[PDB]
Amino acid sequence: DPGFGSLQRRLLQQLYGTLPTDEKIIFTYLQDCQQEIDRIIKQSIIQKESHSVILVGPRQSYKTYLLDYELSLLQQSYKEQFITIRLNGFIHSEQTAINGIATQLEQQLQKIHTISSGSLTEVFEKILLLLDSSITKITVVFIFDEIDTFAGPVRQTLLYNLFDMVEHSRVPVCIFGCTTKLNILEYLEKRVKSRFSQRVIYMPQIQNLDDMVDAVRNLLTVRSEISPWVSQWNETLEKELSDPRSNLNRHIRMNFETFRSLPTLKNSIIPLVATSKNFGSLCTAIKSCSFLDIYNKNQLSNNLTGRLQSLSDLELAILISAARVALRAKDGSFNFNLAYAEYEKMIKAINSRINTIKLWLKKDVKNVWENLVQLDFFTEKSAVGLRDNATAAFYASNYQFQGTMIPFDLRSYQMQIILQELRRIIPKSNMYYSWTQL
Amino acid sequence: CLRKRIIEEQITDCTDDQFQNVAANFIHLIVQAFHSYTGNDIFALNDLIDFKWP
Ligand SMILES: Nc1ncnc2c1ncn2[C@@H]1O[C@H](COP(=O)(O)OP(=O)(O)OP(O)(O)=S)[C@@H](O)[C@H]1O
Ligand SMILES: [Mg+2]
Repeated sequence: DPGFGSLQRRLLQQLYGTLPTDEKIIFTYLQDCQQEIDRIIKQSIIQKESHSVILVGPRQSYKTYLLDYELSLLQQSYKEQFITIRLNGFIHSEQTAINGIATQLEQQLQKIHTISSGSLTEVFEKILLLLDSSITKITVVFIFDEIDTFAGPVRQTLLYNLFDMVEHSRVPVCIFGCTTKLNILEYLEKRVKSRFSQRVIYMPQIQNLDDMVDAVRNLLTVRSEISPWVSQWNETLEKELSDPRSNLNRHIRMNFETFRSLPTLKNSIIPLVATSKNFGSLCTAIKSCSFLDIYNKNQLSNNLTGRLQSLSDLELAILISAARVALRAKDGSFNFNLAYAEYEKMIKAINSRINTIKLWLKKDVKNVWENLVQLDFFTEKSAVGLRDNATAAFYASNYQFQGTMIPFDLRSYQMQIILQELRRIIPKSNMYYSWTQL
Repeated sequence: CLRKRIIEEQITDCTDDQFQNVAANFIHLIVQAFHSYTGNDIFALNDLIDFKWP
């Protein structure tokens, strides 16, 4: 029937946030901080004042969401009175930020009615005579995303020039910095701090469990009457949220003590609403929550326990022997020779008490050994993983490490999973379970 | 290599089931023989089946 698909599409659109900007919801715990952003940004597109704020809050804490809600709320009327310059702190390095501002000043003033061209000096001067220099001007709203990379501990030239065209300019600017560091004012060089308006507004977090169930109530209820089922779907929702002993409130309660975040709940709820096929099926699927434990089991299906569960028998004996050898050493290192000199000893003690276990030769335990470093059960001795930036992953791509030039069975590996954590997770009905004690 | 063996050996007591059952039995033989060697990897079984078939 084409009656159920409208309800499902409306529910998933509310769950993604892709509504039109008149029924787009704002949760109650972030309605005060949306008022401050609305106050700041509404006295720069209208009153043409200039200032600079920094939004501090963790990841998925609704900073780009609130800012795009304002910039789509200040566009239904005052479309022609502002242009937006959005730039990240990841995809815009401090030399490629100038080309970003020049390309986004050029193509935005085109859509209203060549500054992109030249070298870096000519482009940086072409956008310093444009901004640093009854009628109404045009304001520029700068959106700096992850501003804690432009505030590096060397120069801070882009921040000095952007915060310097706040006091000392004729063009009204309003620059938003979304970051994640709580110690963001300690980053700034002491002459970029003096140009800064010092108005850093911290995003709100969830203080109560009532805020979370009110947020889920705001997200899943339906306001516009599109499908015939909505008159049930609201009420059958509230029966799950008012009763504090149901499954949905219990999953919200265990979300409040774990990762205290609404987008994890959104990614839980979305394949529940989208895999359902009928309205009664959706109703009993949100009654029982038959999917928030299928999905939540699958999210842990291979970390260090759901893929050790899928180990084979020789691989398990090799892992147990290697953890025994690392437990016996001082600092926790071993190699293939010290591991195979425990596999054959353990299996000879298995065949001593008794029908048996076939001892695989060291020509076939090499494949097992390579299959337990491609599942991350062993690391090397001091091998750091992925490097932090892109140059340190280049500086080491030209280095020829000593741990890869020595022969294979002498590389000093290191355990990912100690023998105590191996004792409790192997079932007690195993033929090696007694061998996890020491 | 099997469809020339059925005529090299003068085999007339065969049908398609009589080929697919020995194929599945060979695959189960490689599995119960070599699963403790490889692990749960389809790629390390595919090439063992490719080697030990003819
Ligand atoms: N412009 C947007 N339109 C619709 N939904 C959005 C938008 N921006 C973010 N969301 C959603 O809002 C939730 C989190 O919002 P975000 O703005 O990405 O959080 P955040 O503060 O931007 O994280 P950052 O930028 O890394 S600090 C997610 O469910 C996003 O899918
Ligand atoms: Mg952001």
